[PDB]
Amino acid sequence: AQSVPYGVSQIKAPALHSQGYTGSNVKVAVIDSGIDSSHPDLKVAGGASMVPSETNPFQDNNSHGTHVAGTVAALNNSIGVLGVAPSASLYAVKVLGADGSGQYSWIINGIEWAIANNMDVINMSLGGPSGSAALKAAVDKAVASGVVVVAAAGNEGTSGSSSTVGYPGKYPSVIAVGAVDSSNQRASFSSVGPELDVMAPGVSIQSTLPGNKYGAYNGTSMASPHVAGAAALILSKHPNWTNTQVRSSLENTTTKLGDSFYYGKGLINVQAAAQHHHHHH
Amino acid sequence: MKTEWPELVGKSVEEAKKVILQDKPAAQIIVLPVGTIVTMAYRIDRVRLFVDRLDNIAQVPRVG
Ligand SMILES: [Ca+2]
Ligand code: NA
Repeated sequence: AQSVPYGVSQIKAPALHSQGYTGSNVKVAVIDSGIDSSHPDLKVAGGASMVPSETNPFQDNNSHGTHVAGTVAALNNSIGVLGVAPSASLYAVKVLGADGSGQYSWIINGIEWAIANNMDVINMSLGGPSGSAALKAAVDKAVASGVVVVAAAGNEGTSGSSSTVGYPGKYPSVIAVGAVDSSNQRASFSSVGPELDVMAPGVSIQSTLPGNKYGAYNGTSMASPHVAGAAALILSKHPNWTNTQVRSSLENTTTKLGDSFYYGKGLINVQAAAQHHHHHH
Repeated sequence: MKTEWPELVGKSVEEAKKVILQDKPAAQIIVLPVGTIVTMAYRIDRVRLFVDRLDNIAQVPRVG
């Protein structure tokens, strides 16, 4: 039997599923460490690798990309977990190697691939403390081209009054996502700052792991794909909505939590986002 | 419980590993180049050490 991880329920994805919307025909690039395409609870539609020494994007030597992918799009069937957008067209855009790291040029090459291949949504469960003009130009180009770009806010916790949101989350064109637990409390590690946009579940998140396994991971990496999956559900119900509209719909219908420095606009609610008229609950 | 080591910035990667393993003997230490992008899972058992091209610590080590 399939299990629905609590975070998928918490963002109200089942309300979209019961309306008949599961992300069909929406192309989501998981820009990460690859995705294990042999996992029976995933269907990988395509992809490419930007990692010079690991040329196969369908081999995930780290595990992280496969876990992120299962939160976006684990299949709706009688096994494992259910994904947020279980019918999405899932693309493995490998820009991180086995050790979890990649060069800025690899990430930028992956973003360019996603633009060239008409991805509707990019998820980047990744980041670093400095930007670059070229990284900023790549995300800005993706957004100008119509892509919804979602990234982890970072796991730097607090540092007084300073922002600790990392890049590319910290760029205005990117939706930076922080992590809450099942009680809607901010995770202690979740980055903070005026660039934090929305929150999603990021504590003890069950998802797919390579070699037909499952497991619970923590991080803003786990929160981000709930929002990328929610964007795919929204586009499956409203296929002509622009990225601008998808982003506003998620921002405008969060459940507000605390101060925006720590919680941004609050917890996403994809049921409310996918209505025509938006308000916070 | 110590989870950050700002006093290690500018030290060798070798001294940093020694010090962190004294405070956290079961730490899973991974050395990476400073200025790379990394995955954003939070692993309480891990300490990444970001080094400059000379193999000195270039960023405050922290658990995660
Ligand atoms: Ca399933
Ligand atoms: Na941003």
